Amino acid sequence: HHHHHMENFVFHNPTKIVFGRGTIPKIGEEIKNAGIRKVLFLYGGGSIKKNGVYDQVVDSLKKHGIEWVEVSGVKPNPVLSKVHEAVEVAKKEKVEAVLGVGGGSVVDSAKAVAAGALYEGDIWDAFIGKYQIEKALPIFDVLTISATGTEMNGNAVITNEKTKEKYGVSSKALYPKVSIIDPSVQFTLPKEQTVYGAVDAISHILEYYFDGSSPEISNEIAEGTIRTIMKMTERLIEKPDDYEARANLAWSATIALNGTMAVGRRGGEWACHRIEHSLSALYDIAHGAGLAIVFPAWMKYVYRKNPAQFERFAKKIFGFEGEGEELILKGIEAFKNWLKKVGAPVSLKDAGIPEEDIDKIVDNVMLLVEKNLKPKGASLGRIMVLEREDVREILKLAAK
Amino acid sequence: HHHMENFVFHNPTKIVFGRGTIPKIGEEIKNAGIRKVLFLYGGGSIKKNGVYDQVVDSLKKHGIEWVEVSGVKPNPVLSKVHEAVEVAKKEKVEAVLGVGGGSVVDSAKAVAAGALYEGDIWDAFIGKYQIEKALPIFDVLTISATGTEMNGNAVITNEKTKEKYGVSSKALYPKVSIIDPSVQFTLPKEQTVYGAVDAISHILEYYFDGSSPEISNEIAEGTIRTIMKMTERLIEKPDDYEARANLAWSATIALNGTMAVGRRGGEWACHRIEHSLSALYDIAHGAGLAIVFPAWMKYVYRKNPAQFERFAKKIFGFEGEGEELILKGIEAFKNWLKKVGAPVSLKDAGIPEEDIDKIVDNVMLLVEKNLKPKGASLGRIMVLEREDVREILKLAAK
Ligand SMILES: NC(=O)c1ccc[n+]([C@@H]2O[C@H](COP(=O)([O-])OP(=O)(O)OC[C@H]3O[C@@H](n4cnc5c(N)ncnc54)[C@H](OP(=O)(O)O)[C@@H]3O)[C@@H](O)[C@H]2O)c1
Ligand SMILES: NC(=O)c1ccc[n+]([C@@H]2O[C@H](COP(=O)([O-])OP(=O)(O)OC[C@H]3O[C@@H](n4cnc5c(N)ncnc54)[C@H](OP(=O)(O)O)[C@@H]3O)[C@@H](O)[C@H]2O)c1
Ligand SMILES: [Fe+3]
Ligand SMILES: [Fe+3]
Repeated sequence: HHHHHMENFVFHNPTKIVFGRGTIPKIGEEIKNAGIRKVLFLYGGGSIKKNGVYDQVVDSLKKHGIEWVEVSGVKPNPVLSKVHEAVEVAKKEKVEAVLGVGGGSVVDSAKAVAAGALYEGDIWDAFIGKYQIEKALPIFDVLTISATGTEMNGNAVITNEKTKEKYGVSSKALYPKVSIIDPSVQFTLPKEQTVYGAVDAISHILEYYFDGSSPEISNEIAEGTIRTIMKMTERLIEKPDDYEARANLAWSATIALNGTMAVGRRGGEWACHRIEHSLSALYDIAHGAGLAIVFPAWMKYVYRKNPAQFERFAKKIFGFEGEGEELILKGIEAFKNWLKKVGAPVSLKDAGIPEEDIDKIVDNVMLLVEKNLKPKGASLGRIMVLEREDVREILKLAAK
Repeated sequence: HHHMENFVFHNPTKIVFGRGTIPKIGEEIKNAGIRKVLFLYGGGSIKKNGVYDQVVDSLKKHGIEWVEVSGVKPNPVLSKVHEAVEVAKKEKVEAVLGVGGGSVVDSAKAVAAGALYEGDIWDAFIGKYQIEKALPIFDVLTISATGTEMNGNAVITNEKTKEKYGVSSKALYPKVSIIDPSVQFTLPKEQTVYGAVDAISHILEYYFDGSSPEISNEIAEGTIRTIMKMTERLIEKPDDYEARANLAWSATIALNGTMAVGRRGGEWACHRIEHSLSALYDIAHGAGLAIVFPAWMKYVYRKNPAQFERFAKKIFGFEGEGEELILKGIEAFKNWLKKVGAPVSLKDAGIPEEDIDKIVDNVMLLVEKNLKPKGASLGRIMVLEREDVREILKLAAK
């Protein structure tokens, strides 16, 4: 048998990363050197003004002769109305690029605005298979929360509040030109956000790790990165201004979804993520919080379809020795327990979502499959494609 | 400590990897807007193993016109680069397509630069010209070792001066590199092994540079352990595709920037000493590293003891502490290299101990002519003087 095949792949990631303390003043230099004179400066709720990130950025833009217009108020699960608002500004002000300053919600919004600025229609079309994004304005970002790896990929997730649809799109045109990551600006993050961001980065790795593939080099890199994220999370809970922890976690989040973990694999599973979108769409919970609930339940539901990799998970992430269903369940339980330790919800009840809502959540998941996945030939899950009834059982596993 | 150093990461090269991918070469060239290329290659292995025919068929299919220059040598020489630069210019090629190993891809990089330079491209290797622009470079890689397929480096030997020098430039990053690991099945065992030693050595030049960030250590250690496992498999079964594929990607990430993140720029003493061995005796790059690296480790470990402890625990699974552990790990590394057939002394390579002073002279020249113009020095956790280089070579002699 041949369960460790390294799949054919194409790898291409042109994004420039500028990383470390004191790097944010380079943002104006990067934009100037990229030949850009006028940007839309997009941001969230003004944590960036409060922590001095805004003044570092503005001082750099002013120093390097960059003109800008601001749009603020991007929300943590970003919404389409705000993208619409910003697209109108970008078009009316003739901006040459979009500069997102904030967390994943801002950088995803920046991508969606960069695409929409070059599209005649409603950019929501791209999230429901009615428009393939081939071109976008250049995107620059100053990242202030490490979680999603959006700073170094072509993905964006937006919620249409009108329809309660939280959907993703992926395009080469949405890779940032330059992303600046100063991990020290993360010292002020709430503990819960730090942890949710770690859970997200781990989950991105696991979506690939569990896709049925098992190349040796990819397993090694995945495992090393998971172990690093876990260690750093624990440090950050105790000491939120531990720079090396922030820095290690930041880069691990970046590589989790920059193409690194995809190499040699089968494209990833993505069932947990797509299920979680419906929780965030319906309840506005943190992405990472939803994943802490769904992932362990999914793992318990599916492991017989990929047992050797669940055994390797137990051995390589947690150091257990053994074989079979016992070892598999030991590893899944340790994962659930670690999530609980660091304070993440591991049930719907932990998050205040009642059991009697399950069927409503399942309806939302199924709509996502029809409207977001089917148009691009995607399906829910890979090692096991999940039908309505499978989604219901997983949520019932995660209910209490 | 375990500080994660500030860094800039940028690697725009596209990789197309796997079985049956070489037919994409003409498509990639076409899609890049290019019609006429210089097809550069080595000593003829590609004509005996089907690669030449795959490339030519793809170029024909996609309307790509080409001129050829062959004869690139395993330690590539400046005279052949000169020949190819003249053909490039005379024939108005729009890109350079290197099909072969690292010697060929490095030569393609040098030719792509020299094609746009009025002078002798050797200037770039001695600090007299800054390569800011070069023709587009494409490559079909047939041996995994150097990672040249996904970086901006090139090393060329000026035969007239016995100087084997490196250059790095953003302009030398390939546009597209195609890696079909299955074409490596025909490699002699020695070349497979020298390739693996070079990949491991790239990782270690970063691993031992004084820095020790957790994420960078983990990625390095997992990559080295994989290379070692796959090398052993390939010595027994050269047509083990998964072993070739895993080794291929490991060698790519070893020097594409992945190992540099959060570190201090790398040590590079072993590489730069080795270049003198290859300049003077024409030995394989990786063979020389097998000789120099263990000696260098034995010489310098007191300057970075904690990382040498970690090397022993993480690569070999040894337990304990301090110098006993450090020495166990270094000896295990040397013995592994010996096990897989690499030379681990100058004697193993047919190099006389009496020649150490002539080798040292060449190393010192490299320092004056290649390193100092670019503000670089021989070593980092210990800068190496003439005497230190001599002591390292003595430790490597037998
Ligand atoms: N594109 C992708 O690769 C991808 C993949 C998976 C998930 N996602 C998406 O990304 C979004 C999640 O983004 P995220 O996890 O990065 O977090 P986020 O939603 O952007 O931010 C969460 C919270 O953190 C705060 N914050 C950010 N930086 C801070 C700082 N340094 N100090 C103190 N507070 C700070 C924000 O407040 P302020 O507004 O005041 O700054 C906000 O309330 C979700 O919509 C998810 O679906 C994208
Ligand atoms: N740029 C960088 O990142 C960097 C870094 C370190 C070292 N280097 C340099 O790279 C060079 C070494 O390159 P390399 O290790 O890749 O080896 P190479 O010198 O390009 O090739 C070594 C031998 O392998 C043969 N060969 C290649 N592919 C084959 C195949 N698939 N089947 C059978 N034989 C095959 C060649 O024969 P044919 O000629 O007949 O094809 C040649 O004799 C040195 O000059 C070294 O200094 C570069
Ligand atoms: Fe996510
Ligand atoms: Fe090398």
